[PDB]
Amino acid sequence: FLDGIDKAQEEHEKYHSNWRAMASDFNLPPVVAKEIVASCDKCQCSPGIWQLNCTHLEGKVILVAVHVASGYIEAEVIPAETGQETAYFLLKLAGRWPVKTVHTNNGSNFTSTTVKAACWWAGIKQEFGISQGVIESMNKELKKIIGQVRDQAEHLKTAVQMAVFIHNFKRKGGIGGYSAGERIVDIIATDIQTKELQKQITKIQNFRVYYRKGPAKLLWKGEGAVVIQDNSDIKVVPRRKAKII
Amino acid sequence: FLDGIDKAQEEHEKYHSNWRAMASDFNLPPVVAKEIVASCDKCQVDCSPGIWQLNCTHLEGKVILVAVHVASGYIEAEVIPAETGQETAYFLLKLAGRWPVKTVHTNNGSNFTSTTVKAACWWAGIKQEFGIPYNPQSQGVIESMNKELKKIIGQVRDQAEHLKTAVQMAVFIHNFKRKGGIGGYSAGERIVDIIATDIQTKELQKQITKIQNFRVYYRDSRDPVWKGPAKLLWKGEGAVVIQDNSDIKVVPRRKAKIIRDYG
Amino acid sequence: GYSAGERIVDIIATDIQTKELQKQITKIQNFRVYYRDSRDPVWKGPAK
Amino acid sequence: FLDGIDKAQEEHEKYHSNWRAMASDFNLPPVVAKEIVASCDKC
Ligand SMILES: [Zn+2]
Ligand SMILES: [Zn+2]
Ligand SMILES: [Zn+2]
Repeated sequence: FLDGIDKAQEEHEKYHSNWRAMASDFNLPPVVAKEIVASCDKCQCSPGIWQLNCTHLEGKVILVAVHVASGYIEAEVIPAETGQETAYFLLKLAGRWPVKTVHTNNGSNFTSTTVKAACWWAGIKQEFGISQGVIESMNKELKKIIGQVRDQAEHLKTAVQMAVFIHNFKRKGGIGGYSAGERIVDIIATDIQTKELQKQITKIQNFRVYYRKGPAKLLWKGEGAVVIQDNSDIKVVPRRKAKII
Repeated sequence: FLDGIDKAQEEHEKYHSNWRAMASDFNLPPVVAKEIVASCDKCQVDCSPGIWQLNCTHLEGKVILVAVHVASGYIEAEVIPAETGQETAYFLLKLAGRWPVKTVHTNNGSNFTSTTVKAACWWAGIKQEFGIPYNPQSQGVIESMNKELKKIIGQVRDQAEHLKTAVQMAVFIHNFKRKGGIGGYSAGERIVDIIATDIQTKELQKQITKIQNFRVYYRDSRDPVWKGPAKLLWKGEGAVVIQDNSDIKVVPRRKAKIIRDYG
Repeated sequence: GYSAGERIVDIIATDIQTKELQKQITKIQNFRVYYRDSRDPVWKGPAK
Repeated sequence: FLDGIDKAQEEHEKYHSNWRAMASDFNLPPVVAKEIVASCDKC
């Protein structure tokens, strides 16, 4: 609130962020943020799962990719529709982010020789046929922000880049008021720490538990419950009828 | 046998190691190791790893401070020029910096009860136990290590030009190449294995608390909406075991999101 | 080592079992199914 | 046995003696004689 109204206005005239965005960033009550938004005449699964699609806008083809788990967005306008640039974009996004599976349709560009070669070289699994509602909602939201910033757009590429920047950073999302970048950072960090701790155990803790059958390995004992894994199957049993050795 | 005899006799005239070490390291028959040992004219308790014993001896007119690990027999000896509590505190802080010791056994010597020793043990949080040790086994190990170090120092004094160098060579040969009478392994290997296998409960408890601190959002097979912040128990390749209001649930990895809500 | 009666009764029992198996077959009529080969991303069909 | 392995090797490279002979004439244990015989590409 310490001179925060002026900077909130100067950033709303810059990016036109959502009310919650400048409410949380500059520490202002939601009422004044909503008033600032209204005063503007232009305003009123798994980490490796990524979805790529093609869209058409004013005689321009745009390849747009989106992380399903965190909602992060990337886009690039391809001048001449060919599979080689699709493969280039795929390898660039692989070099910028770890992707293990891509969901696309049976399009020629998505199944092109260059794209298939690049995805097989990078070891990325392919799945054809597609969730879609979230992709469409993100697409129309990015169209809305593109229309918002088109007044200052000298060229299409700069406008698309600025729209991506304001979507990923200059707008807070849903649960917890976290943007797409914050969500993807959180999920990646949690996955890394959980896998590290999982690799820490089974090097120290190794116990054999008999229930009712076989020499199952102990997984979690407590709260009057024993969860174990055996033959690639996880079973949960009460504390009774279970001996830990 | 692939020219191992020459390198073995070189490292035996330089080290005078045990024949088991020669057999294991250089892949030679035990007869060769035994004859190499014979050719040299100079040669013929499971507890908490926080227990160490410190002692002082007068050898060749000089004062030697030796610290020994009870659980493995690892030794560390230094030559102190002038007997003062400051140097004893120096050795204590050195061994505290290099090892996570928690209990020291010493006698009632003047330098053992120095103010510097008390300050160091209070600052490092190391328990102090003066008087006669309660375990005769530790005293026997002390005597065996003392006689062995005296023998090896007498053997190696000709090579070195100073007493400190001879002591360091003796501790080096004892710790790394010498094999103990139980298991036939080096003292350094034993102590490092004990240290590695000792730090398990603290890491287990901290990992359990951390994994319980996580938050999980999951959906059922036929439920399109996400559930609340279920506590996390265990993560797998394709299944995750979680708690949700004293209920244990196994969820496929496809329908599970793992997050740490910082806010 | 069994006479004509055993042969004919076994044949009729086998015929009854095959009739039951064919009834199990007729439990499935159209049941269109799609399949994939060697974990390929492409879905193949139609199949009967 | 004192450096007799080299003498056994340099005699076996020329005559290719049996393990018993090379053990007897140079005071070698039977295991060393057997491994020397085995190491020869002709025997
Ligand atoms: Zn606005
Ligand atoms: Zn020796
Ligand atoms: Zn030969």
